[PDB]
Amino acid sequence: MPKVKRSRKAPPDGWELIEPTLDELDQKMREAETEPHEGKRKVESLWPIFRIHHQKTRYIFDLFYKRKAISRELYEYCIKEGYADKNLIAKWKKQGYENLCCLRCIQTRDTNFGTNCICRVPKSKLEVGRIIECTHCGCRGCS
RNA sequence: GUGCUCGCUUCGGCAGCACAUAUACUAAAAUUGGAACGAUACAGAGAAGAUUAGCAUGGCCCCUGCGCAAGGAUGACACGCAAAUUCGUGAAGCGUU
Ligand SMILES: [Mg+2]
Ligand SMILES: [Mg+2]
Ligand SMILES: [Zn+2]
Ligand SMILES: [Zn+2]
Ligand SMILES: [Zn+2]
Repeated sequence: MPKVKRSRKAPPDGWELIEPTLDELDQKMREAETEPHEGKRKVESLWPIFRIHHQKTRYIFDLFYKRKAISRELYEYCIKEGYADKNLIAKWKKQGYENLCCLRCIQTRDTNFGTNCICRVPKSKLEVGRIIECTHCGCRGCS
């Protein structure tokens, strides 16, 4: 039933209170995963996945660093069991990147010129506010 | 948006400085047009008397095949062929009478 777990050992003792939100988010990700490809779009059908991923990982980032309500061993375990995302967290550590939409939208190779996608640009630089949903994430102005 | 100014300065905002910087055939679309070796239906097989094995040449003809192999009715099509030429036409120049 759960994210059937490879480590075979006991999850530490702070795991049962992060359990319910984690699971419900997981069943949620399964529903957003199954939501089937109607006249929806093709480029826009992966956006919910990056929502829920960012959400999972922002949750565990709260329950470690912002509240200090989890042991670091349980933390690395929740990294290893796919509930968290190592590289999202590792960027979120940086200065300008608090609200990173996903890890790709800063991958410069995915664009022709080797620059980040406009998702990264602050809203002040535009000053015109034409609504932009970044192709990769679907995000609207992460930072 | 995060943070720091022994910032105005309370815990509000505002300020300032630091960091963070530019995706995209933008379309779920909308047109636009050839073909399917499918019926149909016609049509209907090289060489000399007859029945027939092929291997080629040629070129805006292709198909199956990894193929520089092999096959496809000898894969098909090649089917007027022109031409100079035996003697004259005339035309125009250069010299002779
Ligand atoms: Mg042959
Ligand atoms: Mg032939
Ligand atoms: Zn963004
Ligand atoms: Zn983006
Ligand atoms: Zn994004």
